[PDB]
Amino acid sequence: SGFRKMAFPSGKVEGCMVQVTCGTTTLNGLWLDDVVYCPRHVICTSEDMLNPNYEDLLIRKSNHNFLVQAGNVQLRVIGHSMQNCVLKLKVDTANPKTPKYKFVRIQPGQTFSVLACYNGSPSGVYQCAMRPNFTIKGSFLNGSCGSVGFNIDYDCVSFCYMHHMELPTGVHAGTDLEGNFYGPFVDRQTAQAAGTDTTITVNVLAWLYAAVINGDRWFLNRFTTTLNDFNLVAMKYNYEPLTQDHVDILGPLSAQTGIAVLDMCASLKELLQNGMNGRTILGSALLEDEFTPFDVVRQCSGVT
Amino acid sequence: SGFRKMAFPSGKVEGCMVQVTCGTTTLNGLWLDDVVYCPRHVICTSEDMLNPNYEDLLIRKSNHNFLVQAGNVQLRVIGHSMQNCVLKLKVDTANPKTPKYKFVRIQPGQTFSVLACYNGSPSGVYQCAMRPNFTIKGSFLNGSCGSVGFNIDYDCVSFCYMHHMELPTGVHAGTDLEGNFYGPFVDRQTAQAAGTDTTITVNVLAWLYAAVINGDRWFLNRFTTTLNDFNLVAMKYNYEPLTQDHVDILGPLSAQTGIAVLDMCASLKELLQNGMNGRTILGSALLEDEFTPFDVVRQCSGVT
Ligand SMILES: O=C(Nc1nncn1C1CC1)[C@@H]1CCOc2ccccc21
Ligand SMILES: O=C(Nc1nncn1C1CC1)[C@@H]1CCOc2ccccc21
Repeated sequence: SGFRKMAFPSGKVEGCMVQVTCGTTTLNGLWLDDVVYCPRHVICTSEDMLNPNYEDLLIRKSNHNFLVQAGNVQLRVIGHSMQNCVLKLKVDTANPKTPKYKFVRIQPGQTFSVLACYNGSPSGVYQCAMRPNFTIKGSFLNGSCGSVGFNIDYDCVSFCYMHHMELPTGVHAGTDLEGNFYGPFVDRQTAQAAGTDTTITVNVLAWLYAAVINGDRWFLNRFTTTLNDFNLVAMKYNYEPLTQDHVDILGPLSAQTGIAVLDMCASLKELLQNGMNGRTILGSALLEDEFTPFDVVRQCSGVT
Repeated sequence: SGFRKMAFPSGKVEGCMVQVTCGTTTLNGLWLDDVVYCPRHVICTSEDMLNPNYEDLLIRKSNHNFLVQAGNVQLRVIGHSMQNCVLKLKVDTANPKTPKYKFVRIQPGQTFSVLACYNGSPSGVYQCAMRPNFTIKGSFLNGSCGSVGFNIDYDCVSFCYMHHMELPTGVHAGTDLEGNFYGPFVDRQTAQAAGTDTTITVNVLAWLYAAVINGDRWFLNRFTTTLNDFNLVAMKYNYEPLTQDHVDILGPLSAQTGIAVLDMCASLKELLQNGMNGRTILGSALLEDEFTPFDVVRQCSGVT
């Protein structure tokens, strides 16, 4: 037993990280097959970032201007193109360590692991969630751009995020592996404020089920509620509305614990209205929302 | 910016995980060079666990009784020995993926990454701290024994923990890689209760410095304190006493932020006495103690 904020094993993704340098700018690239993917802002000077015309800035770059280093060896760039906000650098060597992979665009509320990298080298791995305002709360310093977010289904890595930037509020923004930003963010040094960071209700409920499975049961009460009544309280507390689709997704956890989804909603409603009173749930003093129902089942069943 | 509970990249350790089976029992082993290390309780039936005589149970086991599988290939066991609570299985093939490594015994308060495994296969990675009562609060189900804890210094993995058991309270116990348990725990299905789980003061202070570096400054106050005054409050709150050695260790973080260590102690003293008042620090509603001062510097500087 025990329940931790767990990231996927990062080995398969470490095998893909390379360093990409264009002029004075060094960031990370993701090498899969014979393509290296990286944020297109690698072509910018800090001055260009204020109002960059990427097509125009790219005209001044040739294949030999993109320096790609995998470990201590240089890769030969034989082609380059821009797809949305990412560059795809075609190299002459397929990555021998390329795992089975997919490029997926995730929905808000979905979690993933980030392998934070600097100069093509992994520094650490942590678990993130795509927030309902399409930001992530990561740990990214200068040089971390191009680090990726992913999930793993046994031996297939599904890449869902590439890090591009930090907003003035300290929250993070990035793209899927097709270069499309999550949310309304743009790769420009301009005023960009994030919307409301609501709490991912279905994930909190999943985590309350993990707490029950792992023996923390003090918050269970004698009440029930309805989706409509629960959502009135969820609205007041800046929680995402709970839908019948979320109820269906929590079905397996409801079955495992014998606690009906709406009874768990009533427990959550009381926790919102009354607070924790100085108590903790799975070592947390706040309601955790960065575990999906699938993450809870995965961790509680020991999937590899 | 941003500060996350980050684990080390796990690739180097994934390359070492194997499955070990003895009779009906399957757990994990750590394959380094031509030796596979695993918990000695792999030789026990659930019945033997109540009062096992490991030397006697081991007499009934031969090299061919230890089935070691690395991926989908079987390893040949050419020797076996017991060192404290671990078995060392000599195999005929050195692990080709053996990283540079050390075996270290850590002190309470030190953190490490755990690569949770089942049947020699990695399921996830998370960050732990050796608690002051020599337990860890992990996420370990049946089959996870033999999963290891480690730290990495660039390319050298220092293995510090091997998982052996779960106490009736749901907390975890294990050994260093020489097979010596942390704390007073024994590998026997008997009443073993953990002592007081005090809070690792030096780690909380390090995390308050990370909060200041990452822009969360509301808790900074106009006060200072002394080590003796602070420790009177630390004692009342079940916090570890702060020593001049801890003050020295926090020196670099004090320098980076310009906040004297004793002023940060005074901020912590007020947080203990007054609570958070519904506010958060780095997204937490409790004072986090599973980041060492070295972890804070490492993460805030982007070490790879
Ligand atoms: O935010 C950036 N880098 C970054 N992403 N996460 C952390 N970091 C560094 C800690 C800042 C850079 C800085 C200059 O302005 C822009 C504009 C657009 C895209 C990227 C950037
Ligand atoms: O605790 C154990 N296994 C375990 N370690 N973490 C999680 N788990 C399983 C979730 C229980 C086993 C169970 C039988 O009794 C003993 C006695 C000594 C050593 C190991 C064990």
